[PDB]
Amino acid sequence: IFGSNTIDVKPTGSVEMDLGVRYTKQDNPAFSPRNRSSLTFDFDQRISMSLMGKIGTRLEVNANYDTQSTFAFQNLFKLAYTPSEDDIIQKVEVGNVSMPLNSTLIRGAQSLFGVKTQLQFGRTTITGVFSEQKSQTKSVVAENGGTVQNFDLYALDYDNDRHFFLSQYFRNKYDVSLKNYPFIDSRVQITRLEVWVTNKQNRVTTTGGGNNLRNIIALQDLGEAQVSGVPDNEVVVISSTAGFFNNPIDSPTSNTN
Amino acid sequence: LTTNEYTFNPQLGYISLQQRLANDEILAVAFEYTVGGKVYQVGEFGSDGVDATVVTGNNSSNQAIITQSLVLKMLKSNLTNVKNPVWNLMMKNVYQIPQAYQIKQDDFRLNILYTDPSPINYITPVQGSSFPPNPAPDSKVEQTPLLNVFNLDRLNYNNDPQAGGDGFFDYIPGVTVDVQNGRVIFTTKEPFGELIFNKLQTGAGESYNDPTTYNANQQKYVFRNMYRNTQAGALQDSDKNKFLLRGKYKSSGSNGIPIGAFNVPQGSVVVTAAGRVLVEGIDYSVDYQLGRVQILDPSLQASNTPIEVSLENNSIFGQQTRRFMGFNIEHKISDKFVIGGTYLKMTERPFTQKSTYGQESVNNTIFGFNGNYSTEVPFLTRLANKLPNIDTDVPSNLSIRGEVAFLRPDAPKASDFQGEATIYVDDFEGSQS
Amino acid sequence: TVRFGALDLVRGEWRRYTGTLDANDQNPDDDGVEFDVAAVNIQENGTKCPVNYVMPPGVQREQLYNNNTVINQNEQALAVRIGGAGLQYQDSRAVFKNVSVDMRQYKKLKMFLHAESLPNQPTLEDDEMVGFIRFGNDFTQNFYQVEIPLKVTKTGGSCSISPDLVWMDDNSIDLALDLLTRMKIKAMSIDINSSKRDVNGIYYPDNDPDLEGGDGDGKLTLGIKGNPNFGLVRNLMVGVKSRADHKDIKGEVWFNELRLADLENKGGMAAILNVDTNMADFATVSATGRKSTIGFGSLEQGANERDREDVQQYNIVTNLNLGKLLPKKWGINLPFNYAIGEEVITPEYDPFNQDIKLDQLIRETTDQAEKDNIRTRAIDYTKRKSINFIGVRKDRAPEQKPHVYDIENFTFSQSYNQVERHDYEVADYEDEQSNSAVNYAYTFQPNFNYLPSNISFNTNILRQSNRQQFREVEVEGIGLDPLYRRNFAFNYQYGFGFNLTKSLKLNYSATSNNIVRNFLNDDNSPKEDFNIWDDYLDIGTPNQHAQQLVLNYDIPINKIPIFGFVKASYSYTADYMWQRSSTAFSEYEDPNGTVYDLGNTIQNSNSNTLTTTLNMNT
Amino acid sequence: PVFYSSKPSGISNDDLSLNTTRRIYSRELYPNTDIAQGQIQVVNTLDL
Amino acid sequence: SDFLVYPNPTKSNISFLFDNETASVSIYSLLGQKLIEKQITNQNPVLSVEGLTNGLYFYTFDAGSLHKTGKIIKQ
Amino acid sequence: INQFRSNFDYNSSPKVQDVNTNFYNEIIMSNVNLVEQFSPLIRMDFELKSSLRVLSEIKKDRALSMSFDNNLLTEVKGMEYIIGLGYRFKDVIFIIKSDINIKADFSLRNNETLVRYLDYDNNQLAAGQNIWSLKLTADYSFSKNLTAIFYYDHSFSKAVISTSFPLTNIRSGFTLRYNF
Amino acid sequence: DIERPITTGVPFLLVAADARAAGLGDQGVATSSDVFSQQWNPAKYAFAEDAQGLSISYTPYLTDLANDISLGQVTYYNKINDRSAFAGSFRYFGFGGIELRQTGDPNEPTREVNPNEFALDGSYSLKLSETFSMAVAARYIRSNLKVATEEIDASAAGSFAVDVAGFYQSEEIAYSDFNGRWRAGFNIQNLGPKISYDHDDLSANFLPANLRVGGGFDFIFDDYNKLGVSLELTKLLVPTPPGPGTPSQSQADEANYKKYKDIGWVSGIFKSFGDAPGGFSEELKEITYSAAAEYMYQDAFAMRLGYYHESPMKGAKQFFSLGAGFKYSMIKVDVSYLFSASKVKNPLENTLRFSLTFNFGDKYETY
Ligand SMILES: CCCCCCCCCCC(CCCCCCCCCC)(CO[C@H]1O[C@@H](CO)[C@H](O[C@@H]2O[C@@H](CO)[C@H](O)[C@@H](O)[C@@H]2O)[C@@H](O)[C@@H]1O)CO[C@H]1O[C@@H](CO)[C@H](O[C@@H]2O[C@@H](CO)[C@H](O)[C@@H](O)[C@@H]2O)[C@@H](O)[C@H]1O
Repeated sequence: IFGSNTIDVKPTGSVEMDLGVRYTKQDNPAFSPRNRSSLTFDFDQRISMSLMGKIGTRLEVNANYDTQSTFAFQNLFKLAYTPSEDDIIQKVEVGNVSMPLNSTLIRGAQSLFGVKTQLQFGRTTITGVFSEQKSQTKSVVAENGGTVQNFDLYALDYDNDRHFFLSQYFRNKYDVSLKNYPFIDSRVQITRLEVWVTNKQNRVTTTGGGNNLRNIIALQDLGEAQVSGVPDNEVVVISSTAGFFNNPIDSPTSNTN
Repeated sequence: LTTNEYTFNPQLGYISLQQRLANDEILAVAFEYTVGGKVYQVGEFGSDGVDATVVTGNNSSNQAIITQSLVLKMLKSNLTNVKNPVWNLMMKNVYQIPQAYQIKQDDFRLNILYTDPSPINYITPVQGSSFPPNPAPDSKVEQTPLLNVFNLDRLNYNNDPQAGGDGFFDYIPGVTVDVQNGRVIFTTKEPFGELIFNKLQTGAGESYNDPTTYNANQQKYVFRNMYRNTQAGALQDSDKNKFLLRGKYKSSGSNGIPIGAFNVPQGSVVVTAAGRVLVEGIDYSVDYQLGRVQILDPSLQASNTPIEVSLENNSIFGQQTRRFMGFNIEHKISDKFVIGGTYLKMTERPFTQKSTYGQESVNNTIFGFNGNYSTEVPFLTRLANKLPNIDTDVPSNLSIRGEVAFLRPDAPKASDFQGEATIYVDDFEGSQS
Repeated sequence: TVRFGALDLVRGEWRRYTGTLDANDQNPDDDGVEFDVAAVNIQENGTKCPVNYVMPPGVQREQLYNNNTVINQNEQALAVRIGGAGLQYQDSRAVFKNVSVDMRQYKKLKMFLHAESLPNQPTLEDDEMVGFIRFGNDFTQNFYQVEIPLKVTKTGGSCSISPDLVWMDDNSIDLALDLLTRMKIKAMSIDINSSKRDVNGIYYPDNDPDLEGGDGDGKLTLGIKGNPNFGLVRNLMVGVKSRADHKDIKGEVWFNELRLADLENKGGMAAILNVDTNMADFATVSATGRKSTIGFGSLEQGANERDREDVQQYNIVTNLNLGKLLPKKWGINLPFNYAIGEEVITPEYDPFNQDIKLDQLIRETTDQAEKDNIRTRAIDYTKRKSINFIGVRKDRAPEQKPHVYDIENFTFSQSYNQVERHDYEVADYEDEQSNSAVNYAYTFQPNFNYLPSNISFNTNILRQSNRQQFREVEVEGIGLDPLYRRNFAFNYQYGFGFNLTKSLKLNYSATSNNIVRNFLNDDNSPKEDFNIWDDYLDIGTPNQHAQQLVLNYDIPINKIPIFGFVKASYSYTADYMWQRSSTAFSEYEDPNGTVYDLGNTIQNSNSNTLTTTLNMNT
Repeated sequence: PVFYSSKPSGISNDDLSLNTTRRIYSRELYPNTDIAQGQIQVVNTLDL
Repeated sequence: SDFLVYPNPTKSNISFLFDNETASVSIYSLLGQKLIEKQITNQNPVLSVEGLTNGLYFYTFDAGSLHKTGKIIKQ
Repeated sequence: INQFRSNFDYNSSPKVQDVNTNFYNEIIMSNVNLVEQFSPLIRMDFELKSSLRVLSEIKKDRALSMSFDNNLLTEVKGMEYIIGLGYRFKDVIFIIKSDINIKADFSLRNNETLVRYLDYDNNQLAAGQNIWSLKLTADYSFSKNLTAIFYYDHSFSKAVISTSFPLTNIRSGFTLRYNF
Repeated sequence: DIERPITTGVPFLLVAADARAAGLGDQGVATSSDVFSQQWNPAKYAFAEDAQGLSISYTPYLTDLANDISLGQVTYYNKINDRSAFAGSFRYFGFGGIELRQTGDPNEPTREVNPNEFALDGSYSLKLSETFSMAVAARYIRSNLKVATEEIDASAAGSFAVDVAGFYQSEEIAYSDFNGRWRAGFNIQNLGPKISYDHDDLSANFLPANLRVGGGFDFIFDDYNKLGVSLELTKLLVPTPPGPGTPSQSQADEANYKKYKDIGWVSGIFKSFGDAPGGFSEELKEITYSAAAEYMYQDAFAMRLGYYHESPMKGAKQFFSLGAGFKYSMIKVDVSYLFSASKVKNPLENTLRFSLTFNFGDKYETY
């Protein structure tokens, strides 16, 4: 059933076995007194071995077991039984078998784990396989270099809470200033800008551009003049605008407005 | 905020934060801009504001502390109110292209469609009425592509103005596009609101802010409530969210096609140029470790033909167990004639007896008969030798490869409810978190 | 003492629809209808007072393995409670959900419904509350509506009732989607203002005297509003309507196991024929012909990933070594590639209505003009044609002295790709691209030297011409106005490297890009019949021009026998760039009418560098 | 949990059986819920 | 700053410090797979596990070729 | 200085004082940083003739940051003592003879982040850290293939501010490594 | 599907830790004498050929998702005389390590929690007759699968168990065509007090008391080819909770559950047989079985097939197993793979169990 009785399956690699105690103690008063300390047993293994060889000049064994990565395409195991060419059975493969099909319509699977057998009746080659597939098919389309990604947003799926006009002046100027783009009909050039947000992190650090923390009184009607085609109540929240504005109607936004 | 936590448009006057403020976070700004020779300021800066603290006294017993606030302008409020002008400061015309990073022109197409129920590149009037007569050349709606309707196409490839546009999205990297973040900004602040309302307006008696006066054409196309209300509050108006921004963008980065996987199996990559399968040793090369496919065919590199690359990547986590079984006959009629009878069956084992929509299991079978016939034709070699300056002795070859495949699909018997293949639109278990 | 065994804020995936569902009241934020949506599950509500929650007959708890254990997952249903003042005669209350469901591969849509009276309230009677589903693009203009009158679960005694009396079969919705298709085809002929539509605008085949047999379902009531599509259900709503004339009904209705069943498992066929021949390393002809039927696909593809369209394509690629037709003594490398191909894709479902099969719609039209319009707007045709003369050059002789004027330094590359498509969107899409490139590259081999070490110069004439006309999906008589994009461009870059001294090194380069703009009229109106080969060898007005200069110097001060230790190294990179402003700037027209030239842009750059070692030894 | 696991001084078994001080197990509040072996089996009620 | 999950026993989101290349995080969380599958980018790494349940969850962060897995704690 | 700007208020107008009655400055900044770093302050590395190698290094760091938005001095201090001992016991008998490699790594990191107010005595301790650690490991080759390592890690982290809790971690035990 | 399965604590004791048994369909009670034969049947340690042996076994969990979760085992056996042997095993199921933190600095102190579960057992096996041996094992089980937070205690729950096993191996009996060998074995496992995860008197969980009875036969060809066919039946000795009820509505359920949970383990062993409205034919469903065939060539290559089946209404864990074993000089390497056949997802699917056993000392003959 085998060519000879010699079994020279050579193993290689390393194995580690760590056994010890892990003691932890956190002084959190909110915990129960039963959680004063945690003394557990820490056991770990790092089997990092391979195993290659031939058995009876008919079995080829090739295994790689390494418990330090994703096993789906690292932990390999291959048994190949190849009888004499005179026999009907030409190859029996167990483990990481392959099913390469030279057909465009029907594609085989390259990464399988199971049994693959091959029979040869004179001129007929019957290759059977039964296995579990460890891979997934994925298709990409590339035009002129790299891949092409399609996207389908809808009208409502805009980018919210991220983009803010700096004033009602800029908001009401936007459409008219972009009437003849790429020419922007606006001489405004914003030179300086500082933005303050709610501080929930409360993390003081010299490397994050300094440590600036100020009390802030953010007003809504600050720097607000009227607008030509927009009523005042759409520009300011103040109940009465009588005696509020002290600049012409279309004045640019400024503290003095 | 640091300068790397936001960007801003110095000309159009709006900030774009790096982090979304979807909660009670308050946004306040102080900015200084120039209009020619005039300088305007709207908040108090740290440089020119009051001192943070003023202390009056000698020791801690009599010292008086006065901590003072900077006066800034509110952009986002603590409590959300949509009937306030501070709500209008948020820009609702910016659309983030999903996972786009560095969108570049000639590798970016955008289009606006009206899905009702099919993607259509224009807008038809409500039956019984018609679009406003004699519109301006920039207010055409009838028989007009939607890029022209929403003012996203008025320039040619080189950004020079054109009469009806070129039918392509106007890619201006400072007005309509944000290159470093992959965002598309519309040229109007309310494109699907006041813009299309003005396009469809038939008289001065209709006001955008009074939806009771719309003329039955604005009652269908004007999506006012996505700008006057939150997105969740705009989900109530279901019949308006019909405009679809559909497009593509090409990501290359480096030299070669990134197949989206690493350490792919040898021989698992199939590349098809224009319905024909390329040869892995001739027309392209594969770097498996880096997952790159480089097209080596000179005529195919400069061809604009969409190349489809299919690969079986084993770097998957969470996929159901797939049972692959089947056989393959390889009858050899002669020394140059092969007939194959491949039969394959792929089943999947769902994690649960219930299959939700999208996580569907397959029980497919595919069987095919193929035939290969490769011969040498010395007639072609002699004909080539009959050519003026050709006297080569390399033999000519012919090869005919036919194949027929049948796919009988099914669903696994495990995911069957009362004997029929079942997919759960909603089992009502995923609600109420 | 109050002990909270559990205290949570519970949020649901189903939002209450705050808006009218009948066109008569128009103010649903009234009527005093306390409308609640919650969930009843077997883990918590298995002891409810009116009816203990039990799984529907045949439903089982999902079992999972977390850690060597079998955990029966929760089984849950959506409860809707209508109390307070109760529903009006025709008013309805519903909860909605945004989804993306393609239910064209499945024949049946099924659901379990349960109705019960509220405790301490007047008893709800049979066939008073109607459980309805409404799915489609929206809930007001385009939807399918499936209603079913509910049989109330009898209560009063024990709270534990058998599941077949809780989840009755008379209340289970089992709707064949082909009934929906028949209703859609029937309603295609119903006017939007027809009297067959109700006040809400929904068309119920049951209430149509001219229609025989109703909607084909004796237990369900079907309705359709605005040409919806169950090939992509974007909005799904479940709710309760009322049928009691002089009554306001209060009750609790459970919905459970909303599913699609009876998959269409008809297969598909495909065929491929590749004829590949090579002729004495001179010719190579590869003809591929593929033909696939509807429903074909790969093993890994599910119901909605398989091909819903008949594909029929071919592709013939030819390679010729024309340079071998000439004697090899003066070697010419002239490859000629000619690749033609085309594909035709006939969809399974009509592109309009998106969910009616093309054959069924064609049969049920009875209008030859409209049948032709449908059959023609369905087909997706594409034809590509590519010609290539890339890498045209004269091969160097085995014993040949390199020379600056030798023609062997030049290299030529021609490309021409044409694409003609037309599908449901584009009535006729044409895209022609021509790309001609001439490259030159010479490398010299062995007061100061003035002989450049290497000279490079490559030109390019890139022309793109897209014509894109969209179709009127109504009639194939007029169509839209064609849109023309043209990218006629002439690029050319050059450069040279001097080694004036053993220390100096001067690398210069200049790249320019001009745009050909002869295809426009006096105004900015593109011409229609302007060929891409019309005026080819045309250098347009400049559009961009970049220069770069690189100087490297070692400052030979070591020759001075006082400073033999200095290792000074100077570098100077200069860059310049002129960019043409768009015509919106160069021809700006102010509102007063004056035309202003706002000019182009120029950019400059220096990169001075001075690395000195200044070794203090010696 | 120190009251039920390792009973402190001055506490009797009668102090832990009052329906206001007693321990709640998930098998009482959720008798139909299955809990994995070795995980939390008790309901940590919030007492007021 | 190699790879951090700052609040591991969290009643809130996950802050997910990592490199520039974007993320494809997912959650399965005690038994089988219950993919969350958010699309964390370089400078907006905020998750959402506040509502699901309480338990020891499995995450598989994917920075392209940087597939780093681990366990988080919903308090 | 991470970012200095020219002040638009520093002009020819007669308005020369701000709200704080200070003269306008030509150049205005928000933060300045003085970063000092002894890396290392010292590194005594010596190998004895008995193979006892010692690597004792002290590092120090200051990160003064003056902010002119609030005129506060954020001071970040860091100190780090590190000791590394290496010994090779020769021919230790368990009948089996081989060398025992002893490797000890002691460490002590102190870190502080104060915020100082100039106008009065309000030195705030914004942050801190105080972590000492000790990793002992003794390797012994029982054979040409099988080796045994005895490891012992002990770390203690004190609380500088109350938001952090003291933490003691003690890993210990054996590790058998077999090679083929 | 599954209806009212038995609720027993520390279920990880029932998971096959070694690759040989996991390749033989999770049964080793009657197989040949093995180093891993502590979890299945210690009584055959007296029949071991080699003087002493060590074994390291690894069973990964959820390999696709996480590489930390696993079940490891370290076994050591040593036979002093030809009549006795001492064995000791340590099974450790671990989640790896969760490095919990609450700040963003990459150097702040992180707290490691490793919810684990380990059984350390030691057995003495004495060979009474020349073909029969007995064994007694004492096991300590500790569970620390909880993470300490506020208002929750993560104290480890411990318990003790006593295993009584017996193994009979007949001499080489010749037949008409081959000289086979008969084996039989029984093993009662995890007889001990209830393990209390809450550390409270009222809420306690039974230990997974187990009963394995198996028999096997070896066909011997040419004295260097072996084919061993083994068949094992297994049964749980823990009373099954009642179903609908044996009397409002919740009253009966609560009463029946309380009656079931107020049963001691000593009485529970006897109460296991029955306690159901069904008859003896329905009662016999509680027994799981497993049949395996192992082919040995040159005593250094082994190919094993196994099939393990439980009842449809409880457990529902049915699968096939492949296994391969190779001996180079003194190290035997075993690899096992599992093909599931049950409607429930087995966490050992797509998982290659590994085992590595060293054998050293004098060679003892086998009768
Ligand atoms: C409770 C646990 C006990 C654990 C016992 C460990 C014993 C380690 C000794 C290494 C060892 C066993 C192989 C172990 C492999 C497991 C590795 C683990 C990896 C984990 C992932 C290698 O032995 C093999 O390896 C070869 C190395 O190439 C040896 O070659 C040579 O090997 C060396 C000449 O001996 C040369 O120095 C080396 O130069 C050569 O090359 C060969 O001798 C032999 O093939 C030899 O064992 C020997 O040590 C003694 C001790 O006194 C043991 O006595 C026992 O002690 C108590 C029990 O300890 C018991 O109470 C007691 O009754 C009993 O008398 C015996 O066993 C004995 O035979």
